Amino acid sequence: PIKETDKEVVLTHPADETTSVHILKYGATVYSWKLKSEEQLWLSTAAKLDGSKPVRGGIPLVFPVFGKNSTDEHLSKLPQHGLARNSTWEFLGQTKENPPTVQFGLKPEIANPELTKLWPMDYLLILTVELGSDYLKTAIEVENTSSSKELKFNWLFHTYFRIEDIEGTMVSNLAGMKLYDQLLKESYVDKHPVVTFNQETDVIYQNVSAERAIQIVDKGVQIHTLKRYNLPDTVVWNPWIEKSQGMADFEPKTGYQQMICIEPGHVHDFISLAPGKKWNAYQLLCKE
Ligand SMILES: O=P(O)(O)OC[C@H]1O[C@@H](O)[C@H](O)[C@@H](O)[C@@H]1O
Repeated sequence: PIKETDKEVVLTHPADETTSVHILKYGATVYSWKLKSEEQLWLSTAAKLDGSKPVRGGIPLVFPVFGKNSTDEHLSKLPQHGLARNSTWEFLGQTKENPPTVQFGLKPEIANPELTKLWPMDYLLILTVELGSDYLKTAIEVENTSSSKELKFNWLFHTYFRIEDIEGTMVSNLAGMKLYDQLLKESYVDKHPVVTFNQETDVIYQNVSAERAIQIVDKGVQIHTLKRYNLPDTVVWNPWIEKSQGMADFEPKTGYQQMICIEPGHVHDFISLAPGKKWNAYQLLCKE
């Protein structure tokens, strides 16, 4: 079933109503995904769900710029990670009962007014969210609705996976890939056979295809699998102690121990869309 309220849309799977996903209209932000009652995503207990600022947790949507830009006249005006996660999207309706599937839309006319004035480019976004019995698929389509101007953008899903304990966690299938380390400010190949975590981590992997599933492992158990289409980059991030402490909307302060962000995106360069052209991609979360 699919239920709409003033602030959100909630999907429950017909075969098992304890499998569910909650999507805030603000940012079209998935903030909970339960699989047979078990929460899959990390959400700060102090996250704002009231539209006052981006949600600290779940799956914030990053568009049209990942990070902070300092090279483009207009993109450099936007705050870190763009304006999609700061704007209230329109609920376009349900498209299927089983698996429950819904769509959300964004265009400048309904987006964050302040930020739209800073980056007055035309676009149409449609997010499709499909709740399977054992997966969550979040798909995006971007259309350049301008008749004359090229549309230049990044897209990323800022996925906060819930885990039991970060220091026991490893991430597989990234061995041998090139990354840019945003902390050390250098690029290098990951020569570790798995990724482990004992400090702040903020890295951007390049060249991951639809064929490479990334797995999150704890106690020899594969607790999450991330698949994607058309998102060649993967950001891996954990704020660790100090940064967690400095984020007012991040609670509990030990909460970095129960999350890892593994964020599929197109962020290494900008996508350029000619007038009337479209681009699409998705992230697919599951368990193998
Ligand atoms: O705090 P935000 O804007 O949600 O971004 C989360 C993190 O995003 C990363 O891309 C940045 O490198 C970090 O510095 C930042 O803390």
